[PDB]
Amino acid sequence: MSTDYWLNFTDGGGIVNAVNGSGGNYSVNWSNTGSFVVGKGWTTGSPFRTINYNAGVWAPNGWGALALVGWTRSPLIAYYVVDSWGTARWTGTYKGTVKSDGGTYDIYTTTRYNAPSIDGDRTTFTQYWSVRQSKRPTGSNATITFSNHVNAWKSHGMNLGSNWAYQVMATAGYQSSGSSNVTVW
Ligand SMILES: [K+]
Repeated sequence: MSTDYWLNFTDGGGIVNAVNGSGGNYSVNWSNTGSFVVGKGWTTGSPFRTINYNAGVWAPNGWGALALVGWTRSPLIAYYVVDSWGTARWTGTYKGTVKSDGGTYDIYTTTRYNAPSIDGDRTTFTQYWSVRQSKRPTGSNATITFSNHVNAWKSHGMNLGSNWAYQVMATAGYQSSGSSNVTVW
């Protein structure tokens, strides 16, 4: 279905001027921030959804990421499919690769401790990552066939929970500046 969810989260640092645009469109102007995640998407994620997006502007300056971001409960797990970024070194436990939507992604797993989640301000949870091996071109219609990622993660025993929460094509960052404009459908 078309989008029905607006995510606008910041830890409070600097400027995160997030604009809830028409329909699935949004934009973000950010500068000297802390952590933040912003985007349009769906209230209930699905492992079978094909996410469409067009990033008309993608201009991160620092640690910023253009990524599908979502959650399950039962158990509580955060997941990320990163298509582009500014300056970022991907590091940590490495599980393999998945090919999807004309690209190849590296699979990582991490843990966050005493951090914000959909369940509270100080929670501990596993994170599943797909990170594109090269930055995806932007400005044209793009697809994330999320089922390919779910299935690849499953093949490494990285199972998602049964109670699906939000699923957003996000702009996220950490102590950085930039601008983005993304339409999601
Ligand atoms: K709006």
